[PDB]
Amino acid sequence: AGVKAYELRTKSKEQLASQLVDLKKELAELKVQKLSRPSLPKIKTVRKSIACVLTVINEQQREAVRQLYKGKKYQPKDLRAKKTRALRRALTKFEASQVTEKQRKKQIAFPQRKYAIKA
Amino acid sequence: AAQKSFRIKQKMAKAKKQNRPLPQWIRLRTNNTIRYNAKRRNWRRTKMNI
Amino acid sequence: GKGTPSFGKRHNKSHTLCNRCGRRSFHVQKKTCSSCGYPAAKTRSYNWGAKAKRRHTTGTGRMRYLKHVSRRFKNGFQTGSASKA
Amino acid sequence: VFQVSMKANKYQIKKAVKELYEVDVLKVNTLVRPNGTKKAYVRLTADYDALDIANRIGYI
Amino acid sequence: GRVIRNQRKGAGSIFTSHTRLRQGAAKLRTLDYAERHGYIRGIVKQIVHDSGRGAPLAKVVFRDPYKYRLREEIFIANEGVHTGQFIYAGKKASLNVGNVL
RNA sequence: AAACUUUCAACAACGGAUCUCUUGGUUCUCGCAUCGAUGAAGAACGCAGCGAAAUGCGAUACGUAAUGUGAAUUGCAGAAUUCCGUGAAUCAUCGAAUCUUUGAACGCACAUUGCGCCCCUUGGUAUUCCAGGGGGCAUGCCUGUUUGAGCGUCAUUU
RNA sequence: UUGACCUCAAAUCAGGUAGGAGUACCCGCUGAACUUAAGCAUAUCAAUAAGCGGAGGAAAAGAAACCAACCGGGAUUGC
RNA sequence: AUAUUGGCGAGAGACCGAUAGCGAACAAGUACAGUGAUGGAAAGAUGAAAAGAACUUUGAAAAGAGAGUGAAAAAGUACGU
RNA sequence: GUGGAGGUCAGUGACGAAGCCUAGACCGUAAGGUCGGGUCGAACGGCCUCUAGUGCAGAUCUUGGUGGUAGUAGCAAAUAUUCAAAUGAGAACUUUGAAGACUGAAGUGGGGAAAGGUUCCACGUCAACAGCAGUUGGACGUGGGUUAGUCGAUCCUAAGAGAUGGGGAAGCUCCGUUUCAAAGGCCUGAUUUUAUGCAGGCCACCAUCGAAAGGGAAUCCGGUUAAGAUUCCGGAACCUGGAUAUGGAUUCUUCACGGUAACGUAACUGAAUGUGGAGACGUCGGCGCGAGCCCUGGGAGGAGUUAUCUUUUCUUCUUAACA
RNA sequence: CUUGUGACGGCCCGUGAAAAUCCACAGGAAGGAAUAGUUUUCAUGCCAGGUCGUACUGAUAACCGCAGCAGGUCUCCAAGG
Ligand SMILES: [Mg+2]
Ligand SMILES: [Mg+2]
Ligand SMILES: [Mg+2]
Ligand SMILES: [Mg+2]
Ligand SMILES: [Mg+2]
Ligand SMILES: [Mg+2]
Ligand SMILES: [Mg+2]
Ligand SMILES: [Mg+2]
Ligand SMILES: [Mg+2]
Ligand SMILES: [Mg+2]
Ligand SMILES: [Mg+2]
Ligand SMILES: [Mg+2]
Ligand SMILES: [Mg+2]
Ligand SMILES: [Mg+2]
Ligand SMILES: [Mg+2]
Ligand SMILES: [Mg+2]
Ligand SMILES: [Mg+2]
Ligand SMILES: [Mg+2]
Ligand SMILES: [Mg+2]
Ligand SMILES: [Mg+2]
Ligand SMILES: [Mg+2]
Ligand SMILES: [Mg+2]
Ligand SMILES: [Mg+2]
Ligand SMILES: [Mg+2]
Ligand SMILES: [Mg+2]
Ligand SMILES: [Mg+2]
Ligand SMILES: [Mg+2]
Ligand SMILES: [Mg+2]
Ligand SMILES: [Mg+2]
Ligand SMILES: [Mg+2]
Ligand SMILES: [Mg+2]
Ligand SMILES: [Mg+2]
Ligand SMILES: [Mg+2]
Ligand SMILES: [Mg+2]
Ligand SMILES: [Mg+2]
Ligand SMILES: [Mg+2]
Ligand SMILES: [Mg+2]
Ligand SMILES: [Mg+2]
Ligand SMILES: [Mg+2]
Ligand SMILES: [Mg+2]
Ligand SMILES: [Mg+2]
Ligand SMILES: [Mg+2]
Ligand SMILES: [Mg+2]
Ligand SMILES: [Zn+2]
Repeated sequence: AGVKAYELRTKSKEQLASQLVDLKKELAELKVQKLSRPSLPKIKTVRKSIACVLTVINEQQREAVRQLYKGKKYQPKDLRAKKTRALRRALTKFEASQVTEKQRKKQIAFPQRKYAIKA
Repeated sequence: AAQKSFRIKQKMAKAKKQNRPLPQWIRLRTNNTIRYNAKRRNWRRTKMNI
Repeated sequence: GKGTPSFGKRHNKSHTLCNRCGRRSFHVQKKTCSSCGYPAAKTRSYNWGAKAKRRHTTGTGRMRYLKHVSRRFKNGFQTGSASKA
Repeated sequence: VFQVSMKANKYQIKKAVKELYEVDVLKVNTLVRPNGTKKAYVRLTADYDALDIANRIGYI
Repeated sequence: GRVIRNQRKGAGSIFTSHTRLRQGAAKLRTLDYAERHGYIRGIVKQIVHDSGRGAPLAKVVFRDPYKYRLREEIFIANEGVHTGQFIYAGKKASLNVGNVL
């Protein structure tokens, strides 16, 4: 059982918030009934449903922030790339490709020609 | 030490939970090689040294 | 009576738990751990202690974050998500 | 009597009980059980009955 | 051979002086404008025994000429100085017992 | 003559040798370059219906989201619509997240679950007191902004 | 009086950046002794072990203030 | 072009075969000792499948004697030989 | 003769390979080889060559296991146990009753600090431990239990430790704790576009850590649990911090009066700054005073002895913090 | 008898901690009344007081002496003859 992720994504934040506070309610009363019956595996689906809603709530919030910071430098660090420490510090392909005027003229004038040795 | 720090009392709780025999349903799983709780401790023979 | 009678007077922990390694080797008076070198920034380690390095080297723990870096590298550190092929 | 998260203090416990159960709290006593959990002793005002609240929660 | 005793004192592990009960460093009043141009007056308040010192201390109270405070000095008591005695320190002080000419 | 000792054989003991297996190790060869202040390695404590350990994970806690596969898991119970399907699985993959207290560890400390300060907000008849929620306050150094200090020093005055 | 310059500070000032781990290989510093010499001090073990600082998938070196003495060769690296 | 007892991914051996081979084929850097730096094990094999002995009887009970499963209880969780 | 490798005997083998036992047999001088018989259940051999971690009685050899000694040495300090009943299959050791004893208040009592860590208490339970025993347990299995504005920590500083500014050291790090520092907040008022910069003024230690016996704000009594209490319940208090309203006080001589005086009261403005006090203190001897305990009279209740005597012997009659 | 306390006396070439914290005084900046003020060291009146330890032994058995070892381990209360 439990709530599925895809149909939650069609909701809004207030509906999700109402869903969450409702979800936390039964987990309370399932927990008090857990000590009554010898076993109750139904609580597992309840807790997972809370996680699914919480992920959905977070997912919507970040995307709206991403749209807010779209198209301008200095985005929040957690929304940046998490490749490595080294790669983030590495030279970008633009700056690595930069070359002085003296060398650019030599490359354009004298590139490595394609030659064949048969005759 | 009746008057003890919370850190020591936190190590207290885990030791209480550790000291418990093997659950019986562990015996019945397929390819079960565990015979008993080998890491059992008792206050008379082994001290925690914490 | 340096033997049994003297052994009875041992009730003062010279060391306690280390905040960094949790070994019960933190010297209370010296305020320095004798195992991991806390509070010094560098972790205590010696090349003559070949066994000692092996006990606390990387791999003996969880690699809470470094487990997946090889998996991430194999995919070339892709970004985004799948597309329901 | 309630089991409470070890990060909660008496202010939060008093705040929460009157929230979920809409019942005023006289005083709160807390202790750490030997198993590592926190146990809260919440005393309700004489205007309210603990037994009536207890089975309303679902245990008695 | 083993390090002999007189060497071992220099490290100052247990050979430092026991200074718990001393009332303070017995120094004269600092040399300022008043003393090198005139004289200043003081009052002997306490004649205290100093721990580890045979001579007694004289505890003289002075007035700060620049701020309204009551700078208190610790002298080494000379034979014949009594409590409540006025003490004169400075270049123009009269030659009397306890003065700091 | 019996008992007893000793020798031998059968059976039975003690003990675990030999024989036969081997998800292990060792050695050699080939390919790749990927840790961390966007918080590493390591530590502590916790999380399952029934778990002590190993493994997994972090109050979203043997896990959530996404994709692929296509009907399970299993010791028991339970759950079934999940079965011609946006769909079982302790499945595989893995790009989105969560990630307790720590730790280079960064408000100050730490043998304490100690003590602070700033902003927004809520309640307590409150800018000052108290409490709750959220976000912050390390060191060195670089570039740039702002405010400055120095008869170090110029010009400009009256 | 006003405005510059130079030097030096302060900002929870706008951006960054360094610290730790691993260390088989790599770049340096520091640095022994056992042992051999049928003893032993120079020597040898050894410009090694331990210790300390610093990177990458390689590092380092690298295009002669070179080798040569020949009819001269021609960065570095390795067999 | 060179190095690499580390890390990741692979292929092999006139290598070793549970007192061997890594200390560790197993909940091994674990249990355990030391105040501490550190030191540091032992421990693999029922059976094809638990089919792990229903039931009767003696005993307070553990168990024994029967009965039974099994190709084999001269395989009975102290289990290959 | 052994482990492994190349080649061959289209070698042996679940109709039983290897291994193990066999005063059963055969061959070789021997190292050894072959067969029969019992157990056994999955691989192994003959020959030509190759290769080695290849042959054990010793090494006070290593690891593991087992003997004689041997049912032996022995289980003898701490004065001491006995009868009956109950549970129980089983009682010298368990429970209860009775009896005899001991510790004898610098205890075998009642609590604590360091340490231990659930040993505390309950239920069931005796396979191993309690060097006999065991129905018992500090054992085994399953659970319960630790409540604080006033008790401690947290706060302060002591001997001491230890950053920063600095200066050494190749470096890990060392020295130093106010030192060759541009080392900050304190309060009042203005502004009510408005939040707080300008108005001012003020001050000079200049991190931090360091005591569960040093210093320190404030709680007592009664009752309750299987196990908690100065923490829980009832009652009665106190301290700190903060918002305040009333009453009281004082004022037209604006910030009170009285007493000669020591001084008294219900209050009875007071910033910067300075001074003082408390915190804050050795040891011994005797003396005075207080509290508790001990002794004892009268009386008010209860119990014991009573062949005889004993207005007798023992016991209850208590009053916290705070005002 | 134990203990607290007061006033004393003896002893020293020994004269027998510091800090946090609280109060008072000196001071007179400032603010203050009459148709109304001033006053929160007087009384009453309201609210809050977080966090962590709290069980038990403390020893011829709960600590260290490999152990249920005649050993060692700081302290409080102490009836009658
Ligand atoms: Mg001692
Ligand atoms: Mg010490
Ligand atoms: Mg508490
Ligand atoms: Mg020699
Ligand atoms: Mg020689
Ligand atoms: Mg020699
Ligand atoms: Mg080295
Ligand atoms: Mg290079
Ligand atoms: Mg170069
Ligand atoms: Mg020991
Ligand atoms: Mg057989
Ligand atoms: Mg068999
Ligand atoms: Mg024989
Ligand atoms: Mg056979
Ligand atoms: Mg088989
Ligand atoms: Mg050999
Ligand atoms: Mg032999
Ligand atoms: Mg021999
Ligand atoms: Mg031998
Ligand atoms: Mg005998
Ligand atoms: Mg004897
Ligand atoms: Mg006494
Ligand atoms: Mg008990
Ligand atoms: Mg026995
Ligand atoms: Mg027995
Ligand atoms: Mg230092
Ligand atoms: Mg402190
Ligand atoms: Mg204290
Ligand atoms: Mg004192
Ligand atoms: Mg009191
Ligand atoms: Mg008690
Ligand atoms: Mg009460
Ligand atoms: Mg009056
Ligand atoms: Mg004083
Ligand atoms: Mg009274
Ligand atoms: Mg006394
Ligand atoms: Mg005296
Ligand atoms: Mg208690
Ligand atoms: Mg208690
Ligand atoms: Mg007790
Ligand atoms: Mg005691
Ligand atoms: Mg005692
Ligand atoms: Mg012990
Ligand atoms: Zn450590």
